[PDB]
Amino acid sequence: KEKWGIAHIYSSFNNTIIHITDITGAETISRWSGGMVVKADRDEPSPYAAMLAARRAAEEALEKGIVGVHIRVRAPGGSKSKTPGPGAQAAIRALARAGLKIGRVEDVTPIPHDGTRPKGGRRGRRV
Amino acid sequence: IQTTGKRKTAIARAVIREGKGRVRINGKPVEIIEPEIARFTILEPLILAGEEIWNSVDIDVKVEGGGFMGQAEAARMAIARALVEWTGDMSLKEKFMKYDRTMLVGDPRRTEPHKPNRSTKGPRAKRQ
Amino acid sequence: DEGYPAEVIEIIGRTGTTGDVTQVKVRILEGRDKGRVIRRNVRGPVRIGDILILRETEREAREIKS
Amino acid sequence: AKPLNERFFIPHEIKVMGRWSTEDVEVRDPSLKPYINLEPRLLPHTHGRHAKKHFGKANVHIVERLINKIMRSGGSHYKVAGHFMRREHRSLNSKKVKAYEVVKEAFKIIEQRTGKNPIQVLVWAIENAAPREDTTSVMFGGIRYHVAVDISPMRRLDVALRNIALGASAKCYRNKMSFAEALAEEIILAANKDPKSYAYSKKLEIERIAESSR
Repeated sequence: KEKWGIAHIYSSFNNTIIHITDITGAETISRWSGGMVVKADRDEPSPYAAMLAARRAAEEALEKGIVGVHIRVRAPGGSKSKTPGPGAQAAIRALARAGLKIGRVEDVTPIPHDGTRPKGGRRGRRV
Repeated sequence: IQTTGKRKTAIARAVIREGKGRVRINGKPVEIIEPEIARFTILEPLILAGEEIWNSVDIDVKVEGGGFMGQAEAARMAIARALVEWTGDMSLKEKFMKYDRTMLVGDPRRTEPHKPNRSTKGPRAKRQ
Repeated sequence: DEGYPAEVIEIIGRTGTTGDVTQVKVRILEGRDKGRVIRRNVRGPVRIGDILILRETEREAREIKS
Repeated sequence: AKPLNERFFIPHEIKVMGRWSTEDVEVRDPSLKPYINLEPRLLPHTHGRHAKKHFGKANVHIVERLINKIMRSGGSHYKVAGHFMRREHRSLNSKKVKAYEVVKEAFKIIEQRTGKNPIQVLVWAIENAAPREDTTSVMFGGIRYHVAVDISPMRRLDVALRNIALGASAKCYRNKMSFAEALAEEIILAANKDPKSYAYSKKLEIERIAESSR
């Protein structure tokens, strides 16, 4: 029976994390951050770190009897940003290109109805 | 038959008549020209033309002005027009223009005048 | 050399910062995506129907925003 | 003058340079077929108006282009590994007869040492030394990023051929070993995808970096 897992692709503007879990999401299979594949902290969110780490986790999953994957895209959510980082698309393309049969590719950013006051103060992050 | 040829500053006057096949630049055999590149340039028109044209006509061309390469190209234009007028068949004209254009159109390009602000090094040259 | 040639069809427009990169549409002539049309960039002069060699078919350029 | 006259007469049956009629040559890469000019012509020089033509470069014979980018090979902003590669002793620029002679000699060297068509060896080297990806810094809102970009067949031809020329110059410059020997050695290395050549090495370098700019 064709084996389908869950690929949580978290993407902020500082890092991207690809975590592969069973169909219940209760058991870990492959979990590779941007930090695994680069040596400058600034480089963690770049799409190349993303696709390299994603392919690594993908081959690791394939080695462990995984064939199909449902993608779960995630922005930081909450009071933090909502647009996924630039590397999420690159990592999704990489997971496709690593020989994984892609199913549902949805967003799971937890959107609040009425959340806490965000950070940064009243006059904003005065860059 | 009379023909002329213009190229850069080397101008060629050519006369083609019936003969064994001897072809002469300034009354000198075409095979003993010291630069070889000029030899091929002068030779281009009669290779593709054929051997019967080569050995059916005597051609005398005199070229004055310019450089030796320019002299070769002017002789090329002159001999090309010479075979053109002597044979007067369309097919040779067609293959002449197919191999290249110059021998039926010439090269009307010249050297543009030099302009001040370091004219010596060229027209479009200037200082630092 | 795992490359994939593809045939240009249509030129989207000069792209990149300096316009020296040209955006075109290319049809993959061989590979896992045979016949697929992709927007791809070209450095150096290009025309319709040029055979351009790809290292990766998956990469794509964003639509030119005017 | 006997070799000179015999080489004058041998290409009487329409041969590029003196020998190596071009029918036997085969282009393996599909990209450069409609651009590499294989018309049989005795002398590789037309003095043509190709610069003023946007696409007139495809008409120029690959050997004429070879002599062309040979004559220009001297002096540059390219302080590659800190060297100024200038021709101070009778530079190649504008002396296309000397360059013509040097390509003739290197072609003879290729013929002898490889025992096959030197034009076909050059064809293989051109195929083997053309990169397939470059890098461009594209920005949105002043945030530049290096993006891999596909190279046109003609730009690939240009950059690869310039690279082999610069490899030949790097080899001969400031050495006893002549220019013809340098060019023959470089072209044979590039023919067999030898990394020792500048041409294939810098093809690899151009492929890389753009490799990481994805």
